[PDB]
Amino acid sequence: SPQPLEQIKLSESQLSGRVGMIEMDLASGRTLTAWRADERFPMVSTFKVVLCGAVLARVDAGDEQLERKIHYRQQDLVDYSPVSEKHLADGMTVGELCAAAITMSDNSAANLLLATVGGPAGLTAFLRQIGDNVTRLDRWETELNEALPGDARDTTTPASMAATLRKLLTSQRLSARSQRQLLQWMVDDRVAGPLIRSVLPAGWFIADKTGAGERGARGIVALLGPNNKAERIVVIYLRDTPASMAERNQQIAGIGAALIEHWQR
Ligand SMILES: OC[C@H]1O[C@H](O[C@H]2[C@H](O)[C@@H](O)[C@H](OCCCCCCC3CCCCC3)O[C@@H]2CO)[C@H](O)[C@@H](O)[C@@H]1O
Repeated sequence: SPQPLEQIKLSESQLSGRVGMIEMDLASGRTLTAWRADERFPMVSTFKVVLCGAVLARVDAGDEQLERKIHYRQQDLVDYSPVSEKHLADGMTVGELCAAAITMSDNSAANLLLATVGGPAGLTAFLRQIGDNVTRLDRWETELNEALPGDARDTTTPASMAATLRKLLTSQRLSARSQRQLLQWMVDDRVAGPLIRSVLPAGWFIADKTGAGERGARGIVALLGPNNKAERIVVIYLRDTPASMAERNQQIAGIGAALIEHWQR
């Protein structure tokens, strides 16, 4: 594999789309690689990690409990609800809803949680409270994946998202138990985690949340490192590419391969 920046460039050439990428030390926030890091990209399903950070912040303040059972109706369900469609009779706890949203990208689970934090506006207000003045959620699932060209709704930047995930996982804004829970939800991703592990060399840690939307939109927020440690946050977004989902996956994986082959920077 070429150097990380060279591979990122090669990925834009091949996809005919924009890639945005930050690689950041988790413990310190050192930025190692930055490409289009201040440009906007649709968050797609990656927003669900920030969503559950807002939920945890409410838990820490005594305004929410992960145990609290939420009951909902079939009319509340939106497209792709693999866990939530099973619990119309018995409901789901707030914590179960976060696990379904993060580890299965259950869309109805995400909307149920979004309601509890004040909707898209509430989540954006939370972002501002933690010092992210750029990321914005405007819509609910699944309209937030529309990724129209030039539309600022439902976007982040690679630098903002990386700084925000660092803040949620490590800055002690959340309690120790809350930080540990958000991390464990990412470790438990069933959508992409096992697949990523199957192609990672032995010894590499992965935790992640991925997303996809229209017009080629794709995202991953991840923790990655050798020696089974969550050494770095890696955020990669793609937008405005006509490429197959397989090719977008292959290009993201190629960026990961360049990081692995040239880790010591
Ligand atoms: O010398 C480094 C390594 O080089 C290869 O590993 C390859 C591996 O066989 C391939 O499967 C992977 O694909 C990359 C898979 C990455 C998966 C997605 C990464 C995510 C994670 C973080 C967010 C961005 C993307 O690349 C590595 C590095 O070339 C060898 O197979 C392995 O024995 C050796 O230890």
